[PDB]
Amino acid sequence: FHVEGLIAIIVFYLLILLVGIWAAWRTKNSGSAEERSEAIIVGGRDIGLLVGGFTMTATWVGGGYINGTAEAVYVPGYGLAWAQAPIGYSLSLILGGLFFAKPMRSKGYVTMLDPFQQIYGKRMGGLLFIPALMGEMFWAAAIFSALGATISVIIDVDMHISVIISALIATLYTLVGGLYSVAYTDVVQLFCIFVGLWISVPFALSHPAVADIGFTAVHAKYQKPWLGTVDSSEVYSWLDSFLLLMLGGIPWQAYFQRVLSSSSATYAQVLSFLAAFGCLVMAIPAILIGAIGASTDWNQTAYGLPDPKTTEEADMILPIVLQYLCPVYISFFGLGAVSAAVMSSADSSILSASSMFARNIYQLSFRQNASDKEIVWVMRITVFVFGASATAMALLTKTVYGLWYLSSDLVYIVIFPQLLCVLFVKGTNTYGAVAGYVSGLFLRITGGEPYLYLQPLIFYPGYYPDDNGIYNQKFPFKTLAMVTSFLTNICISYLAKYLFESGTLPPKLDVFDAV
Amino acid sequence: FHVEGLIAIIVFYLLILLVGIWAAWRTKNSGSAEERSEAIIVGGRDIGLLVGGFTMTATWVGGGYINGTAEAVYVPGYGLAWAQAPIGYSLSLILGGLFFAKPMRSKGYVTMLDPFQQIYGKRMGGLLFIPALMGEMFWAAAIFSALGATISVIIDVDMHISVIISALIATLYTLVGGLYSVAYTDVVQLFCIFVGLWISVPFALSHPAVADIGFTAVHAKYQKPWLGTVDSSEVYSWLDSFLLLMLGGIPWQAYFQRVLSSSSATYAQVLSFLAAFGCLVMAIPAILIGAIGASTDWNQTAYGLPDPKTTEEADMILPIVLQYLCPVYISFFGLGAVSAAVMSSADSSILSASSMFARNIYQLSFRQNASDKEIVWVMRITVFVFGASATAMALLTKTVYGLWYLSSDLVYIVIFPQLLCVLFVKGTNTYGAVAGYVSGLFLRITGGEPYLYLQPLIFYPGYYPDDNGIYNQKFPFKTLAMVTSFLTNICISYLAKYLFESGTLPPKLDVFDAV
Ligand SMILES: CCCCCCCCCCC(CCCCCCCCCC)(CO[C@@H]1O[C@H](CO)[C@@H](O[C@H]2O[C@H](CO)[C@@H](O)[C@H](O)[C@H]2O)[C@H](O)[C@H]1O)CO[C@@H]1O[C@H](CO)[C@@H](O[C@H]2O[C@H](CO)[C@@H](O)[C@H](O)[C@H]2O)[C@H](O)[C@H]1O
Ligand SMILES: CCCCCCCCCCC(CCCCCCCCCC)(CO[C@@H]1O[C@H](CO)[C@@H](O[C@H]2O[C@H](CO)[C@@H](O)[C@H](O)[C@H]2O)[C@H](O)[C@H]1O)CO[C@@H]1O[C@H](CO)[C@@H](O[C@H]2O[C@H](CO)[C@@H](O)[C@H](O)[C@H]2O)[C@H](O)[C@H]1O
Ligand SMILES: *[C@@H]1O[C@H](CO)[C@@H](O[C@@H]2O[C@H](CO)[C@@H](O[C@@H]3O[C@H](CO)[C@@H](O)[C@H](O)[C@@H]3O)[C@H](O)[C@H]2NC(C)=O)[C@H](O)[C@H]1NC(C)=O
Ligand SMILES: *[C@@H]1O[C@H](CO)[C@@H](O[C@@H]2O[C@H](CO)[C@@H](O[C@@H]3O[C@H](CO)[C@@H](O)[C@H](O)[C@@H]3O)[C@H](O)[C@H]2NC(C)=O)[C@H](O)[C@H]1NC(C)=O
Ligand SMILES: CC(C)CCC[C@@H](C)[C@H]1CC[C@H]2[C@@H]3CC=C4C[C@@H](OC(=O)CCC(=O)O)CC[C@]4(C)[C@H]3CC[C@]12C
Ligand SMILES: CC(C)CCC[C@@H](C)[C@H]1CC[C@H]2[C@@H]3CC=C4C[C@@H](OC(=O)CCC(=O)O)CC[C@]4(C)[C@H]3CC[C@]12C
Ligand SMILES: C[N+]1(C)CCO[C@@](O)(c2ccc(-c3ccc([C@@]4(O)C[N+](C)(C)CCO4)cc3)cc2)C1
Ligand SMILES: C[N+]1(C)CCO[C@@](O)(c2ccc(-c3ccc([C@@]4(O)C[N+](C)(C)CCO4)cc3)cc2)C1
Repeated sequence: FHVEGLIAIIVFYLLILLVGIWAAWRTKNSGSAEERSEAIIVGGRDIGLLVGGFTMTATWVGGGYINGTAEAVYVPGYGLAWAQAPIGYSLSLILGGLFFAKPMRSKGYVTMLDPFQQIYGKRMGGLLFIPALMGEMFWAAAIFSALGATISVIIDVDMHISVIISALIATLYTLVGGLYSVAYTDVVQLFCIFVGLWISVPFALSHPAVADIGFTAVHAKYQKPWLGTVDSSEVYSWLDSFLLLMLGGIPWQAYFQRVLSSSSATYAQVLSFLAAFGCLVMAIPAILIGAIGASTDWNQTAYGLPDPKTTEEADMILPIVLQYLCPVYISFFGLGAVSAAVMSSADSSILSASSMFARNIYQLSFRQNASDKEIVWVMRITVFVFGASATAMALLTKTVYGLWYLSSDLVYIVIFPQLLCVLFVKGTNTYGAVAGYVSGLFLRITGGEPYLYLQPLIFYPGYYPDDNGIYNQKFPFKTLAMVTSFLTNICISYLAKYLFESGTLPPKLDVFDAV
Repeated sequence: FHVEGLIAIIVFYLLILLVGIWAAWRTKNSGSAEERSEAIIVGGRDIGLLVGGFTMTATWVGGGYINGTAEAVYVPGYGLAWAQAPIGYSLSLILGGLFFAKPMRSKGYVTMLDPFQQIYGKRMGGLLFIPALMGEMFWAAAIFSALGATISVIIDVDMHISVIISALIATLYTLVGGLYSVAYTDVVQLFCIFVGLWISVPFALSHPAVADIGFTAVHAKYQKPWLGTVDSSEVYSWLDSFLLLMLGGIPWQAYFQRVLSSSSATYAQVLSFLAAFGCLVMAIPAILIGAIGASTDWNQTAYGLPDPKTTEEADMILPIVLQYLCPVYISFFGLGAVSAAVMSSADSSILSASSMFARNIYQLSFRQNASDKEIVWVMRITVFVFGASATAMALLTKTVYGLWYLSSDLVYIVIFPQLLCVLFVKGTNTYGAVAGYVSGLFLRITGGEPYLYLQPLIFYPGYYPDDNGIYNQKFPFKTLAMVTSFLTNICISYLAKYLFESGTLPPKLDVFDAV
């Protein structure tokens, strides 16, 4: 059982819990006494540059970002060219810092939905809250499932117990404390994941069993080369994936909660670049470990004859190299690193979802008149209930990954064009917003779901048949949908504004405010 | 001749020159119009945290810090344990940030010597200026010589031409601009050295000729192991070297010019830690390259049979691996990295020396009444003349390295105890300062000079005979001298204060101000 590993894990958990408790103690004079909700939600709009950069780049890298890259590098047929997580995340952060998040700090805003609830109606603000909430919960569930799998592989510990303990730790953090506590925990977690991941590269590379990883990047050894060039017949799919990972990670409440906490705007502008650099630095060891796993031969290690690819467990290729190609005291460090990244991403996501709901649904839509104590108690109970819901989804269900992918898709397709319209273009009244949202949502769900083999419905050129024969798509409908939403929103909003201006349609049926 | 390399070098030089010119253009409204000297010297006391950290950690790493570490790792009999540059620099920065540089920013100060000229007399302020000036010039000369050797090895270019061009570039930077221009150049130079050094590690490691670098760390292959454990009979020397590199890099005008430019004190406090982290990150590839050079066999590479150790050119072990174990387009990148680090350290040192002199010797000691234009012209001519002097010393002399070591020693032994006394303890009048400085200086020069085989004079236990038979020392006299200076300064200052207080010695002979 290696009781030393369990003791180290529990004392590390207690140490980060003590850090969170100290942060909660420190967070007692943030602002005056009648803005407790706003204070706990946005940290009092006062953090340092380094602390913000560290907490944000710890938020983005959360274990799934490591495992997906490692698996994509390792699994034959994907290669390195199909592991678009590093470049996608880095360029998404760079684009966000360049274009967005400067106006967000320019105005006095609390969450992502505040501009939306200000421009459109309260109904529209409550309606756009569903996709982002679903995406954040699904992401947290997937991250928790990945952590459970890693724990179960590393030590003979039940997945349920590990995920329950880690999630309870996350709720005990983000319930007793808010943004301050979560950022102070993420600062330590960043260093934990760095010292864990970057220290296991020389250990694995110098293994006698492993071959020359440079020879396999252009030649074949035990399998197809791990570089993985993309064929010309699938360039559209690669561009679609790049666009999704480039423009679908920017309209996330985790990003906007951290930008709307710096004392100024240039602080957040350079925070984005620091986060991108940290994301690249974190992605490098994952790529290296994936390459090591791809360019090594089993039947000489403690694993045995059947490779991970045949046994269909390549989703956890990282904690398999970290276990069978490194000593025990390096394996425990890497497990701690993965757990710390998972905890950081999970707590950040759950706090962002709670911050979105317990304000933009409760005090601006349902109870416009409520005491600060009531709202803070709603805050504290909402963090717990949403964490419990994410835990139940992660533990009692097995289709979490595909649902998470679909939820991220939906978040991108819905929020990003609407965020672009509300932040950059003028006009963009709710009359066109409803039509754009409906069109994008229905076009995406009719675009085809190939993971859960649910329904292809509308056929697009390419007609790719999977194992079940369900027709898969090739056209970039995942981004055609976003562009369709953008143009239809602009056109319909301007048409409504022009028709109202000319008086051709009677103002009697003006349901919303566009006169 | 590889004209592509020369073209790349000259266009890189022109690019950084354009960056410096743009910085000089930007630095035109720093403060009001009657503080031109103070503005050009301390950057207007307004820089960002990231810019300050980057410029400072680029200042510390300057090519010599790389070559010395690589040579110490490579040369047999030294090993890794005797390469105390990384830990020494990092802990010096950490100690500085913790203890010093908070009071420096607390008071309104311009250079290191301002507290000294304020507490002691103008004569004492002018007297302590000599050692730091000599140390900075000697360091710049050594760095320039190292760059010349690297250029001469990489390309068939005369050393004189390369050092002249690089030094002229440095003067053209720090003459047209001050702290702002030097920091804006160092920011780009940091990224240049990073992308140069850290990109040549996988290229050299994957060489067919090189052996397993992990096997040679505890075993012997072609030579003694490159780890290099320190014998128990030389522990005192190791502790002496560690103390020198730990407490002798803190009282340097390069450090205090960069701390006395941030808008606050916590900015500099965390700037020190950022600099230490950057220094460690820069030191890692140097250690790796030294290990690669130590654990590789010639007679299979383009070099030939005689190893660098036998030919006695191990001082440039880094640009030898970078040349014969990497392709041409990686060798040029590494050469650019080394040149950028050299330029950063040289320009920082020359600007610090000019800032010290042209203020604390000229406007507070000689011409108390002078126009701002006169002082700025003195600034601009002093930068050029000191750069030319450093260039002449680096080019026309061959004993630069040992003189630089002795100058750093002297700077440590003299400044650091006096800085400690003036910054921390009370009393410490000039009456004891004179005695402490004289005692430390004479004790150090009588402690023995083993490099230039000049004079051992006073014998200390150990009686180590070198090739010439000159007795070398073992006792930690290099730190005994500093502790002797500290205690004698404290004791003599307090004795003078007590004697003045009691009236036992008549106040007629009170030369200085201690009544
Ligand atoms: C500046 C930055 C880089 C610095 C380091 C550069 C060099 C890296 C060296 C890597 C290194 C140390 C680990 C990393 C330390 C440094 C971490 C630094 C982190 C921070 C940067 C890898 O050695 C490690 O341990 C095992 C070897 O010991 C090896 O395999 C083992 O464990 C697997 C898992 O449990 C598992 O499959 C199985 O048990 C093994 O297969 C592991 O895969 C490996 O991780 C080198 O160790 C060298 O490897 C030698 C065999 O080549 C090894 O045996 C040699 O000596 C023996 C007598 O001592 C002698 O009897 C042997 O005959 C001789 O061969 C020695 O240990 C050592 O000489
Ligand atoms: C992080 C940013 C930087 C990344 C840089 C990545 C590229 C680095 C260079 C690529 C590289 C490292 C791979 C590293 C993997 C991990 C990378 C990612 C890590 C981070 C995620 C692998 O290159 C592989 O090496 C093979 C040999 O092992 C070689 O030949 C194989 O395929 C052939 C058909 O193509 C086939 O005919 C052949 O039979 C195969 O054997 C191929 O080039 C290739 O397969 C090293 O190769 C570089 O070039 C030379 C060999 O080409 C190598 O030696 C040569 O040049 C010396 C100097 O001039 C000089 O002595 C000699 O001319 C010669 O000895 C260099 O020393 C090395 O530097
Ligand atoms: C992959 O794993 C297989 C496991 O079967 C390795 O097979 C090895 O084959 C050699 C050659 O026959 C065996 O050596 C001799 O085997 C006999 C039994 O037939 C034994 O009595 C002798 O004492 C001697 O060991 C070897 O045992 C066998 N390995 C094992 C574990 O039994 C094979 O080499 C591996 N590598 C590949 C296929 O690349
Ligand atoms: C270190 O360098 C020496 C260079 O002399 C290497 O010596 C090599 O020795 C082999 C074995 O004799 C030579 O192979 C044969 O040499 C004869 C000449 O005696 C030649 O006519 C044959 O065609 C064949 O090449 C080899 O040439 C020779 N190397 C050279 C460059 O001449 C030695 O192997 C190297 N490595 C060590 C000592 O570990
Ligand atoms: C996260 C990714 C998208 C960006 C950061 C990593 C890349 C900059 C690295 C990762 C792996 C590297 C590759 C690994 C191996 C090789 C083979 C190497 O050798 C050959 O192709 C054979 C000919 C030769 O040796 O020159 C050339 C560099 C290349 C393509 C490397 C180019 C740079 C790559 C793509
Ligand atoms: C700049 C320095 C002072 C600090 C940063 C680098 C060190 C943390 C690294 C550099 C080289 C490393 C060493 C390189 C090789 C080895 C051999 C390695 O294997 C053995 O000693 C044999 C037994 C075994 O394999 O466990 C153990 C780790 C060790 C000492 C490493 C320990 C960590 C070291 C000292
Ligand atoms: C080939 N697979 C293994 C199957 C699915 O396609 C993939 O290429 C893929 C595509 C997108 C993702 C993805 C993951 C997370 C997110 C996310 O919502 C998560 N964050 C919010 C954490 C940051 C980025 O946005 C978006 C896209 C993951 C895997 C990976
Ligand atoms: C064994 N050798 C090769 C011979 C001399 O002893 C060494 O260990 C050694 C000792 C100290 C140094 C040293 C170099 C620079 C400095 C410096 O003045 C330079 N900076 C101001 C740049 C930072 C540190 O302080 C101090 C000590 C260099 C080499 C190296």
